[PDB]
Amino acid sequence: QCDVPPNSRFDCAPDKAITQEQCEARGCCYIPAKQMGQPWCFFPPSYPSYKLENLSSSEMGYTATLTRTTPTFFPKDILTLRLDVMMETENRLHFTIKDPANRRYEVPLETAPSPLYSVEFSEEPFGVIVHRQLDGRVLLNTTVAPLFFADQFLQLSTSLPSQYITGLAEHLSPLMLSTSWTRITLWNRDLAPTPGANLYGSHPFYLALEDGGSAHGVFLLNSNAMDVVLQPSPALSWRSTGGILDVYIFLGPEPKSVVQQYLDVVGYPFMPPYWGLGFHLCRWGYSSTAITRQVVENMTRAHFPLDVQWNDLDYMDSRRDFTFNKDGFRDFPAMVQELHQGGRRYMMIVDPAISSSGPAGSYRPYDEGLRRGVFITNETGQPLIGKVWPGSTAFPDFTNPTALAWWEDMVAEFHDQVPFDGMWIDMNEPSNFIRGSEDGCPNNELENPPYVPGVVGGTLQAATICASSHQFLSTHYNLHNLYGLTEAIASHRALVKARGTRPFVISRSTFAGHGRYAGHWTGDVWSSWEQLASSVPEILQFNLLGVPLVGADVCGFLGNTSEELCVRWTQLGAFYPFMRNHNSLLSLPQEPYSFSEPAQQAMRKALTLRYALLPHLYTLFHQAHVAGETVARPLFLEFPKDSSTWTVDHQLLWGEALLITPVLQAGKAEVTGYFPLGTWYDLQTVPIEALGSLPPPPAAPREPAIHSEGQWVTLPAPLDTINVHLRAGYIIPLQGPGLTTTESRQQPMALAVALTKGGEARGELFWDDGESLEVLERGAYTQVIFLARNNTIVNELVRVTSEGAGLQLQKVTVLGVATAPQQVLSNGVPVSNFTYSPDTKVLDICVSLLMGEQFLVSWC
Ligand SMILES: *[C@@H]1O[C@H](CO)[C@@H](O[C@@H]2O[C@H](CO)[C@@H](O[C@@H]3O[C@H](CO)[C@@H](O)[C@H](O)[C@@H]3O)[C@H](O)[C@H]2NC(C)=O)[C@H](O)[C@H]1NC(C)=O
Ligand SMILES: *[C@@H]1O[C@H](CO[C@@H]2O[C@@H](C)[C@@H](O)[C@@H](O)[C@@H]2O)[C@@H](O[C@@H]2O[C@H](CO)[C@@H](O)[C@H](O)[C@H]2NC(C)=O)[C@H](O)[C@H]1NC(C)=O
Ligand SMILES: *[C@@H]1O[C@H](CO[C@@H]2O[C@@H](C)[C@@H](O)[C@@H](O)[C@@H]2O)[C@@H](O[C@@H]2O[C@H](CO)[C@@H](O)[C@H](O)[C@H]2NC(C)=O)[C@H](O)[C@H]1NC(C)=O
Ligand SMILES: *[C@@H]1O[C@H](CO)[C@@H](O[C@@H]2O[C@H](CO)[C@@H](O)[C@H](O)[C@H]2NC(C)=O)[C@H](O)[C@H]1NC(C)=O
Ligand SMILES: *[C@@H]1O[C@H](CO)[C@@H](O[C@@H]2O[C@H](CO)[C@@H](O)[C@H](O)[C@H]2NC(C)=O)[C@H](O)[C@H]1NC(C)=O
Ligand SMILES: OCC[C@]1(CO)NC[C@H](O)[C@@H](O)[C@@H]1O
Ligand SMILES: [Cl-]
Ligand SMILES: [Cl-]
Ligand SMILES: [Cl-]
Ligand SMILES: [Cl-]
Ligand SMILES: [Cl-]
Repeated sequence: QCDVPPNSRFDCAPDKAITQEQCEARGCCYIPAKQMGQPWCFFPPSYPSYKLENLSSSEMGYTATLTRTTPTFFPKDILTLRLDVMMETENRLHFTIKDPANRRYEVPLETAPSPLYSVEFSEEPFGVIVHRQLDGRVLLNTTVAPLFFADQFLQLSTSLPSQYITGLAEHLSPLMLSTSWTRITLWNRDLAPTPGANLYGSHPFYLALEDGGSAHGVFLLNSNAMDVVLQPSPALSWRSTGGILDVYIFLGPEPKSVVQQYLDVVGYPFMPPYWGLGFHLCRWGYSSTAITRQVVENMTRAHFPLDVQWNDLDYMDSRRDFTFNKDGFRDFPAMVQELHQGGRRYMMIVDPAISSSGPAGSYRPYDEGLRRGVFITNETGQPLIGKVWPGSTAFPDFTNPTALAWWEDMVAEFHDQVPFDGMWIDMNEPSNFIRGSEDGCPNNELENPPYVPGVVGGTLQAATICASSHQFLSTHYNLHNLYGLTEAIASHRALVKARGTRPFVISRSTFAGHGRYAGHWTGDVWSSWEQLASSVPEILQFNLLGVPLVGADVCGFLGNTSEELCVRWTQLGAFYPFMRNHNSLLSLPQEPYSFSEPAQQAMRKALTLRYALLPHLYTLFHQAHVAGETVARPLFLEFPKDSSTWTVDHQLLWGEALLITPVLQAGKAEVTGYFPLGTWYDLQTVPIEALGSLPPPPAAPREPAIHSEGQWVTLPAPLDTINVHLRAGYIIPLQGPGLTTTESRQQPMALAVALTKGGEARGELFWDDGESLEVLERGAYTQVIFLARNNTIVNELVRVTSEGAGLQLQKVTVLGVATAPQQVLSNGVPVSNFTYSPDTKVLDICVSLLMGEQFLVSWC
C-alpha cells in the first residue's frame, strides 16, 4: 500500500511539518526521500477520496454526485459535491465541481464530426480521465491523487503528458516550467521580480506539450490564493484556498490552436491604437514640465523616434491622483497640448489608492468616493485605510458598479484639465506599504486560513489589504487576484467614455483575461544582463496568456544601466510588442540621447527598424484581436513538431516569419541561435531609410541567407548588431521613416518578399485610421494579401475602404532571386529602375503603386 514510486508520491502534509506518527495517524505513508522536494508523507492508493454516484447523461454532457465518507485533515470538508461535465465544442471540454447545497464564490466571466477529446470517470477513487481521441494519449487523469474539497482548501491533481509545461504567470522562470517538485504561488504581490516568488499577476492556465508536437491547455477559473505543485512523474496539483473547481480543457492540437481556444473563453486581446506601438519614454524624476519638454527636444535633436512622453508621480500634487502640482507642473495642460500639436501622445501614472487624510471638501476624488460608497470597507463598514504614496489611503472597489461610475467621472474631469491619451495603472495588486490596514486586521479564518500558499511574507496580508475586507461582489480573500484586472476594466471604460477612441491602459497587476482590456509591463526589473535575458521568456509567456501588449522597462528599471547593456536591451526591446524605456528615481539617466555616438547609432537603428516594421506589427495585433493569435511567439508555437524548439526561450518570433536572435550577455560579438528547417534571410539585406546616422556597414559581409536543416547556428553579432531573419515564404509590409507614427503613417510603403526556393511567398496588411472604436464591426478598414509565384508579385483585395485607399507602394525588395533579371515590369511597363545584387540574391524594385489597387510586378 506504501510501495509508491518516489516521483509519484503526492504530499499528505502540505499544511505543516509532520512526524511519522502524525503522518500514519492521517492514514498516510511515511518514507524519507533518499536525500521544494519529494514529500516524506504521501497518500497510499487507498487514501479516502470521493466516490462517483448517480452518473447521468444530459444533452450537454454528464452530471453526478461525489461523496466523501472519511474526513480529510482540513476543517469543513464538503462531503457531498455535484459534478457537471459540458462537451461545449469539438475542442473545448468544461467540467465543474460545486457544493449543491450552497452557492460558493465564482469568478465573474462572460460566456469526421466528433470532439477531439473523450472523457471517462473512475468511480472510487473518483477521477476525470480525458484522452486525445486521435492517438489515445491520456491528457488529464485526476484519479492520480485524492480530491480535496473543503471550504478553504481545494486540491485536484492530474498526470501530465510530458515534462514540458508552460504558463501559470506571473513568476521569473524559463518559459518551460521545472517539474522538479516546483511550488508556483498565484497571489498578486508587489515585489521586484525574483525567483520562487509570487509576483504582480496570476494566470491559472497551462499549456502542456505532447510527444510529436500536439498540445492541450487547462484553465482553472479560480481567483483564490493558490499553489500549483509540479512533480517529475510528471504530474500537477491545483491547491486553491477557496471558490470551486471550474476546469476548461482545450484540445489544440497545435499549440497556437490551444492559445486561441483559451482566448475564446477569457477574451481575445484588445486592439491598441497604432501610436501605442511607437516608442514610449518615462522615468521617475522628470520633476517639471521644463525637464519633461527637454526629453522630447533631446530625443528629436538626436533623431530618435518618440511617440509617447510619460510622467511618473512627479506631475501630482503631494502624490495624489487627479491633481497636478503648481510648482514644476503649473503649465501641465499646455505641455500636453504641445505634445499633441507635434503629433505625439501623453501617458501618466495613476494609482488605485485615494488620499483619505485631506480636510473634508478639499479633495474631490476622496470626498465624492466617500459620498458614493466606492471604497473597500472593514468589519465596522468604514473604509479600510492603508498607506501608499500620499500617506493614508482608501482603496476603490472596482467590483462596485458605483465605483466604476465614480472612476469614469474622476478620469473624465481630470482629462478635461489635461488631455492624457491613456492610463499607466500601477500599485494595483493592490500594494500596501503597511500590513493589512492602519488598524491591522481581525482574527478570523480569512485572515488566518487553514492552508496558506507559499506567498512571500507567509501571510495573505503581506504588502496588501486585509483578506476579510468587503467588496461589492465578495470578500477581498476571493477577489484579491482580480483587483488589477477590475481596475483595468474600469479604466478601459473610463477612457472610452472620456476620449471616444480606443483606450490605452498599461497595468502592473493582471489576471487571466486581462489582455481583453489592457497591456502589461513586467515591473521593477534590475538593470542587469540576467534580467535582460529573463525578459524574453516573460514577454513570450504573456503572449501565450493573451496579453500580447507586453514588455519590460528597456535598459531596466532598478539600479544603473551600463552603455553596453542599454544598447543590447534597446536592440531586444525594439522587438517587445510594448516598447517603453523607464527608469527609477535615483538611477543614472538612460534615454537614448544620453549615451556615446556609437551607442546612439545602434539605438537609432533599433528604433528605425521597429518604426519601419509598424505596419507588420499592427497587422500581427489585428490577428491577435480577431483570431486569438500571439504577436511575440516562442519557436515551439511555430515549429512544435521540431522538439529542438521546445526549450528555446532566448529567441523569439514576431508572428510566423521574423526570427530575433538577441545578444543577452556582456562582451559577446556573436550569438548561437536555433534555426528551424527552411531558408532564413538576413533582414539587413532589406534597405531601410533612417532620419539620422546609423552604424557603418560591417567590415566582413554577412551570409544573406541561412539554409537550415533545423540546427544551431553561430552568427556575427557585434555591439551595433541584432540578428533578425525573415522566413522564406513570407512578405512583410514596411513604411518609411518618422520620429512619430503621425509622420511615419504618411510615408510610402515597401514590401520585403522572402521567396521559397520554388519562388513562393505570402503576406498581408491590415490598415485602419489607427484609433477609432468598432472598426471591424463598421468595416472601416483595408485588408490586402500579397502573393509571390512564378516571378510575379500581386495583391489580392480582401477589403478596400477610404482608410487605406491612399496607401502608396514605392519599393519592392525580393530576397532569394538566383539570377539577374533582364527585365522588371510593373503593370506591364518596364520599371523606372531596379538593382540586382548577385552576391546577396536581392532584387530591389522602384515602383509607383497603390496597396488598394490591383498590381502585377514581374521579372525574368
Ligand atoms: C475600520 O476603518 C476605520 C477607518 O475608516 C478605523 O477607524 C480608526 O479607528 C481607530 C481606533 O480604532 C482610530 O484611532 C484613534 O484616533 C484618535 C484621534 O485621531 C485617537 O485619539 C485614538 O487614541 C485612536 O488612535 C482612528 O482614528 C480611526 N481612523 C480614522 C481614519 O478615523 C476603524 O478602526 C476600522 N475598524 C477595524 C475593526 O479595523
Ligand atoms: C442516487 O440516486 C438515488 C435515486 O434517486 C432518485 O432518482 C433520481 C433520478 C432523482 O429523481 C431523485 O430525486 C430520486 O430520489 C438515491 O436513492 C434514493 O434516495 C431517496 C432520498 O434519500 C429515497 O427516497 C429513495 O428511495 C432512493 N431511491 C432508490 C431507488 O434507492 C440516492 O440517494 C442517490 N445517491 C446519492 C449519493 O445521492
Ligand atoms: C547608481 O549610480 C549613482 C550615482 O553614481 C555616481 O555618479 C555617476 C556619474 C558615476 O560616476 C558613479 O561612479 C558615481 O558613484 C549611485 O549614487 C551614488 O552613490 C554613492 C555611494 O552610495 C554616493 O556617495 C553618491 O553621492 C551617489 N551619487 C549620486 C549622484 O546620487 C548609486 O549608488 C548607483 N546605484 C547602484 C544600485 O549601484
Ligand atoms: C489514471 O490514473 C490512475 C491512478 O494512477 C491509474 O490507475 C492505476 O493504474 C495502475 C496500473 O495499471 C493500477 O495497478 C492501479 O490499481 C490503478 N489505480 C487506480 C486507483 O485505479 C489509471 O491507469 C490511469 N488511467 C489511465 C487511462 O492512464
Ligand atoms: C537635454 O540635453 C541638454 C543638452 O545636452 C542637457 O543639458 C545639459 O546638461 C548638463 C548636465 O549633464 C549640464 O551641465 C549642461 O549645462 C546642459 N547643457 C546645455 C547645452 O544646456 C539636458 O540635461 C538634457 N535634458 C534631459 C531631460 O535629458
Ligand atoms: O515604487 C517606486 C516606483 C514606481 C513609482 O510610481 N512604482 C512602482 C512601479 O513598478 C514603477 O515603475 C514606478 O516608477
Ligand atoms: Cl519523525
Ligand atoms: Cl466638477
Ligand atoms: Cl461570496
Ligand atoms: Cl538540439
Ligand atoms: Cl510602377
